[PDB]
Amino acid sequence: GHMNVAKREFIRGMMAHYRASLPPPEHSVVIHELQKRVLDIGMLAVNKAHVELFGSHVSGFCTPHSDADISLTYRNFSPWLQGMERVDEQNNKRMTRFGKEASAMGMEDVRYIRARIPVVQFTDGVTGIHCDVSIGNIGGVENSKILCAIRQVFPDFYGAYIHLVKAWGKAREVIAPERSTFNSFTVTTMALMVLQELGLLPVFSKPTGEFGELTVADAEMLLQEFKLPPIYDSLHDDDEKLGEAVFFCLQRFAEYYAKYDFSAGTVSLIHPRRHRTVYERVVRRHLELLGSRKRLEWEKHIAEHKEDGPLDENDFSASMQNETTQRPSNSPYVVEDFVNYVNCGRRVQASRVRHIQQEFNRLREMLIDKESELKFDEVFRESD
Ligand SMILES: O=c1ccn([C@@H]2O[C@H](COP(=O)(O)OP(=O)(O)OP(=O)(O)O)[C@@H](O)[C@H]2O)c(=O)[nH]1
Repeated sequence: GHMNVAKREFIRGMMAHYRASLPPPEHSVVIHELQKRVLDIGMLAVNKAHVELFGSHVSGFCTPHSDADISLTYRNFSPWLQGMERVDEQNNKRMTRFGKEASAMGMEDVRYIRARIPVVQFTDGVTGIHCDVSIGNIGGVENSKILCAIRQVFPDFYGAYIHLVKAWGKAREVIAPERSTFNSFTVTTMALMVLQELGLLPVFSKPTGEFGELTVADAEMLLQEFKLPPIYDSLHDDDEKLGEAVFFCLQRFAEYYAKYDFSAGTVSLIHPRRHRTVYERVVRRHLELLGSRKRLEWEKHIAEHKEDGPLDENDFSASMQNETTQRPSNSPYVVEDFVNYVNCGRRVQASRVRHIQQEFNRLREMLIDKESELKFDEVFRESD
């Protein structure tokens, strides 16, 4: 009798889902030990092995089950050489030995994937966590650190919001990279852009990177100073109150992307709503800078390894083409990675747009229009 309580229960259920997903107290020790295990494998396969984690276990937007992204570097590694045939060949020799050593040390389901960009995938033989190892994923490491810094501002606020977006995204196949929809990183970035638009995160409008990209120190510096509205100071000890703030943000998120004009606009944390064509210009500038430095490093390698010379213009051209095809401004979605201007949304196929748009429609309808009918198990119902 005017006694509907759907919204209250939905907020309660969603904050409980968040709380249930959080890694236990000792999880940082678990992940640290995982890093050491992988380093042990690394030290067998390559000289001066160095292992960096990235992805959600670094950002902190994770569950204890979240997979692990790992970046392997070595003596005289250069981020600028990947693409050069001879060095790609060498990186394959490193990953081939890495895969064998990982099997020997007791990693399960080890799969070495031979390619110009080689990767080794496996299930950790201690935790069961799925691991992805690649050489010198410098962008990955850097953007994960920025995301970590963002979360640090108010971990449970940003944490719950992102968690629920992802949980929804996965259930509804909006986050399904193998089905040609979004990956988690791309939707995370999207969700954060809404927070920026709401004044709940600063805009990173001053990238100072050598190639015009946003750096970790750029981000940390802005966030150090950033203030949330004063009300947020009373939300740290009560999930009913905090859940009202996260609920409002989820509403805004759903509505934002059910309505966002992607024909004109991109998603960016550096410049929210920046036009596709301006992103194009930024990309073109970025690629000139990248190309100059790339060629310079290719020459430096050849000077030290003459039998790999002379510089192969065809291969160098192909490498630059690969940089270009990573940053298209005309794909169904353009979601900008702030550390390298890569379009991380580029793989989403035109035929998938309907499903993505429809799921955002459904989410908006449920969170806003049919608020009185809210049921957590319905909103986050697994697709099919
Ligand atoms: O398009 C991409 C995808 C991924 N990445 C880089 O790889 C990392 C992992 O990419 P994921 O999409 O797995 O991000 P995640 O760890 O936040 O997702 P969950 O596993 O929790 O579902 C990200 O943190 C980013 O550094 C990109 O740079 N671009």
